[PDB]
Amino acid sequence: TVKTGIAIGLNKGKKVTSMTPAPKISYKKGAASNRTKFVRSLVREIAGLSPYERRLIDLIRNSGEKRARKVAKKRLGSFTRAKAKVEEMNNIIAASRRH
Amino acid sequence: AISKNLPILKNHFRKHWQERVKVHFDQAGKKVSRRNARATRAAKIAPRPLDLLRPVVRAPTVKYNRKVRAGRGFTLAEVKAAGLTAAYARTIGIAVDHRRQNRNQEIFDANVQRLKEYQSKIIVFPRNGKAPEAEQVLSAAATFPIAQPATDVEARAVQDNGESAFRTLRLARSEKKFRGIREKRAREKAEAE
Amino acid sequence: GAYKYLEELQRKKQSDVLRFLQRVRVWEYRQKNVIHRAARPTRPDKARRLGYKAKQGFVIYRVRVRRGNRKRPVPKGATYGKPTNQGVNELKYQRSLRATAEERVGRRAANLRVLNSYWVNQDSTYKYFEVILVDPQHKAIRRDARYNWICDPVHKHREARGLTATGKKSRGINKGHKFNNTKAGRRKTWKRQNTLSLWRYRK
Amino acid sequence: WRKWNVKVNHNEKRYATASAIAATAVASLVLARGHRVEKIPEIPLVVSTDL
Amino acid sequence: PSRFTKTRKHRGHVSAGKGRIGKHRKHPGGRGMAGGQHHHRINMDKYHPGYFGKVGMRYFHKQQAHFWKPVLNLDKLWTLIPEDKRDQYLKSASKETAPVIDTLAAGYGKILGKGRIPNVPVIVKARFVSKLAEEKIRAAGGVVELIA
RNA sequence: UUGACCUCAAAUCAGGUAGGAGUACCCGCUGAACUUAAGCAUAUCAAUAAGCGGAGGAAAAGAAACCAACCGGGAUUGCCUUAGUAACGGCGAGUGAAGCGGCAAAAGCUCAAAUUUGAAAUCUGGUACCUUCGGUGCCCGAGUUGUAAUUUGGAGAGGG
RNA sequence: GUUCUUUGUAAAGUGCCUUCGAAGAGUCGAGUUGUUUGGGAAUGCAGCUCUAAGUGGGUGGUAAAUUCCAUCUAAAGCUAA
RNA sequence: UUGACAUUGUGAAGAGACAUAGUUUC
Ligand SMILES: [Mg+2]
Ligand SMILES: [Mg+2]
Ligand SMILES: [Mg+2]
Ligand SMILES: [Mg+2]
Ligand SMILES: [Mg+2]
Ligand SMILES: [Mg+2]
Ligand SMILES: [Mg+2]
Ligand SMILES: [Mg+2]
Ligand SMILES: [Mg+2]
Ligand SMILES: [Mg+2]
Ligand SMILES: [Mg+2]
Ligand SMILES: [Mg+2]
Ligand SMILES: [Mg+2]
Ligand SMILES: [Mg+2]
Ligand SMILES: [Mg+2]
Ligand SMILES: [Mg+2]
Ligand SMILES: [Mg+2]
Ligand SMILES: [Mg+2]
Ligand SMILES: [Mg+2]
Ligand SMILES: [Mg+2]
Ligand SMILES: [Mg+2]
Ligand SMILES: [Mg+2]
Ligand SMILES: [Mg+2]
Ligand SMILES: [Mg+2]
Ligand SMILES: [Mg+2]
Ligand SMILES: [Mg+2]
Ligand SMILES: [Mg+2]
Ligand SMILES: [Mg+2]
Ligand SMILES: [Mg+2]
Ligand SMILES: [Mg+2]
Ligand SMILES: [Mg+2]
Ligand SMILES: [Mg+2]
Ligand SMILES: [Mg+2]
Ligand SMILES: [Mg+2]
Ligand SMILES: [Mg+2]
Ligand SMILES: [Mg+2]
Ligand SMILES: [Mg+2]
Ligand SMILES: [Mg+2]
Ligand SMILES: [Mg+2]
Ligand SMILES: [Mg+2]
Ligand SMILES: [Mg+2]
Ligand SMILES: [Mg+2]
Ligand SMILES: [Mg+2]
Ligand SMILES: [Mg+2]
Ligand SMILES: [Mg+2]
Ligand SMILES: [Mg+2]
Ligand SMILES: [Mg+2]
Repeated sequence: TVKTGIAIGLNKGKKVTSMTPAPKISYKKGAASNRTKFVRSLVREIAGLSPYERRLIDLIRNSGEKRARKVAKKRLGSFTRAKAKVEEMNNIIAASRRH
Repeated sequence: AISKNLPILKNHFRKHWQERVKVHFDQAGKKVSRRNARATRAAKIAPRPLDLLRPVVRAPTVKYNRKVRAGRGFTLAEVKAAGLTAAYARTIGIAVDHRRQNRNQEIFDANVQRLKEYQSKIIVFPRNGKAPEAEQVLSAAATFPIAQPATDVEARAVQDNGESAFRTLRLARSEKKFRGIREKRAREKAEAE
Repeated sequence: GAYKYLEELQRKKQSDVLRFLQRVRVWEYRQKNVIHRAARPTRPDKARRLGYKAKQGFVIYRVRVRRGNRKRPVPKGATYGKPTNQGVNELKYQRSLRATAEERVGRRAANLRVLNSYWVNQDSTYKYFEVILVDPQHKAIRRDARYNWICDPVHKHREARGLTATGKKSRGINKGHKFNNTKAGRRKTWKRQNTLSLWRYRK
Repeated sequence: WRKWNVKVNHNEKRYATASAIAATAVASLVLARGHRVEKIPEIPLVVSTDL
Repeated sequence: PSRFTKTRKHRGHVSAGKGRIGKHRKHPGGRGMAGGQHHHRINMDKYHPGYFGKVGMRYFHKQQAHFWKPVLNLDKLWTLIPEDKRDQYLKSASKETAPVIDTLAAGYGKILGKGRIPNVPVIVKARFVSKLAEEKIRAAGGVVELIA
């Protein structure tokens, strides 16, 4: 950053010789891991797809990604998960029934 | 039920409020007990003081950051620089706060220095047995008063380059205000073919 | 270990392997009594992560609670009052099915202490639960510094007071701007904001 | 919850205690007050610290 | 105290000083602020014009603190220097050494310009300034240094 | 034929535990109307009374899926204040909290998810002895569908 | 304060290098109904339908798409004043 | 009372689309 040292404006605020702390591991609560990557990969090919997931990829191959998001947003919570879910499908497809 | 030129009141007394009246008839009582409590603790607590060493901290929000004020505990970094682990620092009557975070060196130094002064002015009786009687100072806080850092000098030369301060604020206000719009002209003019 | 596989597998409830499993088990349970002792967790990885332990002193109970809304008792729907209160049929119950389940085994094992409870299955009519319990008079438990807290009397019928996880959920106990009403404990924080504080030297 | 105690402004409270101290000299006042002080040396009456 | 009170005086007169005709009854006009728009409108418009209905913007979760910003006018300003020290600076009005006044440190957030300060140079440290304040300050050979 | 295991039973089986009471204060459920609005239905009374389940000497809450937007604070509880304010409201009668700041008190932590795998290292009980709120030996039993050690995000683990 | 057994070929703290770093699901979340709250395109709670991810997830008191930023680490648990 | 969703699974003929291979729907 660096603050401007005045009391309104863009990088508003008092100038302080600054420090940048050490990082909390509690900030990496999302991070993968080779262990969980491995497992999740494994479980998937055991249990396969699920009903709404089948409808997704077929909907992708037969109507495009935008119609898939729109559905998948309804199916899941929301547009952001739907984004992710469609992607995930796109990659079941590419990885498998392709290369 | 409305008359004269009176100010409109709002006395919220339409629930069974008489059932929830607290009179501190016990104000004098609690003071005593509070005091008795403290006298009893000072005893039990042997020569230790009644409180922990607390860090200096700049206060939050626009309204209070001119003031500095006792924080909770010292931060894993400050304790480290101060030459001790926190496991121990805790057994030595230093409060340590694993969630507070250093981002400001002035305060950081202040606190480490607070720990140095503390460490040097305390004395830690051996585990053993001997217990070499040494009498209690009751307040870590009284002993080591948190004070407001001096930010300038009383008097000093005048330097006027000319730029209105006022108009500087005006201008700064402005830049932020149109930061977004100008970024859209910057995008929109980049898309010129 | 296996437990990480169990965990992940169980997040695929609509998967072919899981819904076979689910349909069979839900038939079995419905044949058994509405409260019945369980031999063992059917979700060992779940139980485990909630406090379960394979030593004498831990009990598991399976229980059914009927689904749906709470039909307001009242004869013939008659409510006798203002119309805001004339409702009878979209009324929902503030505690949770899960909570009823803890409560009904709780009573069935008064000698026990409810620790926690997990969902296992449902159908149109019932939600099924496994409640994990502790025996506080069991010596295996009274020793063990980790669980003997449960042996204290302040934890008598924690399910009946909403002090189990479900209880604390519905009780609104969380930190933050979203929980002001319900957090120090709604009724208590109410009473607070409606107490009139008068000092000897009136302020 | 009737009001039993009463606030006086600290300063005025002093104005009074001060006043009352001032009238502990002023023999007429003392005399008029009960207080049998006709046959005392002088007023204020100051007695040895040894007391 | 009760002894000084007019009900003591009314004892023995029938109607407690509230009329034989029109009594003292429970709530004749209704309770509270009832009828504001009806039988109590003459008292409301006149005495409380403005009462009913709305103006401006709602502001959800307004935090007075955000807007903290006390004003100090030039009108004082020299007050924020201790007396002793003050007289010492008035005489010897000068660049090279002029007093520094942290007005934030005195807990004000804006200097405004009410009215005349002697020609002594001040160095004035503030979060905000009116145009005039900062003008009048320079006219004494001081400046405003913007802090935070 | 013999012996297991899983699951389910029985006993005046060996030892224990729950009930009821009290309920000022505490944790939940459930849940009014009189009343106020000068009428009245939303509102209000009130998340109140009555009904139900559950604790303790306090209960509950508690070491942040927090507050913030600052030069950032730092478990929870409570007092002073914020404030009759932001806000809600036939925007009517009415209602109505929070962050910051001062103060009382202070305190911190445990699991789950990990191969001990060169050695289930853990534990109920019976029993004989003892220096009996327990220890030791031995024997059934529990437990690998995981009892200990180890680690808890502030980290922390394995190698050097 | 005394005094007896040394618990150990036991246990714990710290510095550097390296490789790692497992972190709670019919939950979070969403729709809808109803209740509740100062909480306003919805403050909490519940029922039914849908139902996640791991550079993820929650919150950021005006709905939405886009792009960043800040800030914690839920769905398990104990604790005096 | 009427509809949708959930409880809800298995074959078969017939309609219906990527636009006359069979995943999917009545
Ligand atoms: Mg009141
Ligand atoms: Mg009333
Ligand atoms: Mg009292
Ligand atoms: Mg103290
Ligand atoms: Mg000793
Ligand atoms: Mg068993
Ligand atoms: Mg009724
Ligand atoms: Mg209603
Ligand atoms: Mg409220
Ligand atoms: Mg008064
Ligand atoms: Mg009076
Ligand atoms: Mg009198
Ligand atoms: Mg008289
Ligand atoms: Mg008279
Ligand atoms: Mg008379
Ligand atoms: Mg007369
Ligand atoms: Mg009169
Ligand atoms: Mg009369
Ligand atoms: Mg109004
Ligand atoms: Mg003035
Ligand atoms: Mg028997
Ligand atoms: Mg009872
Ligand atoms: Mg009610
Ligand atoms: Mg009444
Ligand atoms: Mg009325
Ligand atoms: Mg009337
Ligand atoms: Mg009427
Ligand atoms: Mg209501
Ligand atoms: Mg009652
Ligand atoms: Mg008792
Ligand atoms: Mg107490
Ligand atoms: Mg407690
Ligand atoms: Mg934590
Ligand atoms: Mg922070
Ligand atoms: Mg706090
Ligand atoms: Mg009003
Ligand atoms: Mg209310
Ligand atoms: Mg404070
Ligand atoms: Mg502790
Ligand atoms: Mg977690
Ligand atoms: Mg209700
Ligand atoms: Mg709602
Ligand atoms: Mg958004
Ligand atoms: Mg536990
Ligand atoms: Mg607790
Ligand atoms: Mg206790
Ligand atoms: Mg059925």
